[PDB]
Amino acid sequence: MKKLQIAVGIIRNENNEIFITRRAADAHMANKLEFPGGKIEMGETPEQAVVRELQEEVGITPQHFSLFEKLEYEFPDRHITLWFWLVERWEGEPWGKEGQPGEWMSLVGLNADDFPPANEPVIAKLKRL
Ligand SMILES: Nc1nc2c([nH]c(=O)n2[C@H]2C[C@H](O)[C@@H](COP(=O)(O)OP(=O)(O)OP(=O)(O)O)O2)c(=O)[nH]1
Ligand SMILES: OC[C@H]1O[C@@](CO)(O[C@H]2O[C@H](CO)[C@@H](O)[C@H](O)[C@H]2O)[C@@H](O)[C@@H]1O
Ligand SMILES: [Mn+2]
Ligand SMILES: [Mn+2]
Ligand SMILES: [Mn+2]
Repeated sequence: MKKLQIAVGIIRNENNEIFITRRAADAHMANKLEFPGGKIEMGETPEQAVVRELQEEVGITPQHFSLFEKLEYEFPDRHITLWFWLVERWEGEPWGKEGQPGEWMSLVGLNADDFPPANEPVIAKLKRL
């Protein structure tokens, strides 16, 4: 099956809220809440991918970020490796730059059922910060 490397950014403000977008109805993991991110392209690193993806999707440049979690998940029709970067400093103000819904969500109120199942251990670990 398809095998993908995905870089996503956990965008956390000083009020313990995370900037979360909602995936399109015709996408893989349609209508799910998500950390902004996307496919790591040939010739770019995981760190470069999370910067580019957040610039494209929500209009911020992450800086001084860290790898929060790396995990693999087997979906029904594809295998993905997810790189979860914790982003606590950035240039810009995140918004729905690609026309997608985005909003700040309290960390304590996140419901892992709203996200792709691959995010389950990450959402749990975030709540223990
Ligand atoms: N962006 C994102 N994707 C996730 C998360 N959890 C998770 O399992 N995924 C999966 C869903 C997709 O199968 C894949 C993400 O790919 P994507 O749809 O963001 O790819 P992309 O932005 O590069 O796509 P495109 O705009 O180039 O069309 O990883 C998450 O928190 N954020
Ligand atoms: O890989 C993340 C990890 O590396 C450190 C340095 O030890 O940060 C470096 O890499 C980050 C991601 O590219 C950069 O944002 C950062 O500026 C750079 O120092 C750690 O801070 C981080 O845990
Ligand atoms: Mn994208
Ligand atoms: Mn992409
Ligand atoms: Mn994406």
